[PDB]
Amino acid sequence: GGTMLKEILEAYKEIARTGNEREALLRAIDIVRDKYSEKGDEETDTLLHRVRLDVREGNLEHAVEDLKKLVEKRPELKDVALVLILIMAEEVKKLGFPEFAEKIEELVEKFAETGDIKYVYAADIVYLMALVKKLGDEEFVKILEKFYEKLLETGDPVYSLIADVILLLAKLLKEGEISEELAREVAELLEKGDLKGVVDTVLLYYLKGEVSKEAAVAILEKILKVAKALGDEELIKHASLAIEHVKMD
Ligand SMILES: [Zn+2]
Ligand SMILES: [Zn+2]
Repeated sequence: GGTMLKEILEAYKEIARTGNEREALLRAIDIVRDKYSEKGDEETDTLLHRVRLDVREGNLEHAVEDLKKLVEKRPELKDVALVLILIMAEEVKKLGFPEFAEKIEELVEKFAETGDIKYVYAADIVYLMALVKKLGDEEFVKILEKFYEKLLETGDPVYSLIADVILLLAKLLKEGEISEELAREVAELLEKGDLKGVVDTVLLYYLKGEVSKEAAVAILEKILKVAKALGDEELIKHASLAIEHVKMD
């Protein structure tokens, strides 16, 4: 929390002064992995092995994915989160977006001289913007920006989950799954305040015969994940009933 985290960023900056932009990441991953190999944690050392291999090969997206999983299961880890944000910032610059890279860099700077996890989550949303900005959508970036602004003034770890749902909608809107109208309706429902009208809209579109049994369950499980970290038991039951109806019946 402000210590043992600023040294990692300082070393990253020294090894990035050259301009390699890839050996600094590997050195930071090494620094993190040494602190967790000296312990008796064999679940994190192997994960950092895989992450370093992915970064060295060039497949940083898999690294950000599995580091995201790690930081979600265990948010106590703060150097792992710092290296995750560094890899996110490095990957964003490869996608072709220089202003999102600047936003993530300032997020790293504010995370180093603090220790609050509320910035890490914010970085995720910025990262997601890049992804959403690459799939083609432009009207989905604004909702993500609104969530990003609302995270930096509330610090709720439940606003990145809605961004994950929006990313899922953007992904399905491209491949050939659920069409534009449902995407816009669900985005509008997730935007304002509704996580219960989303369930009803998905069910209504499923019964009317406009959504497959796989995309509907994907959206419903994402909504259940959002509703399991909000302290709601009148929406966990609703999501469970909807998943039961769509899945089997
Ligand atoms: Zn993996
Ligand atoms: Zn039925």
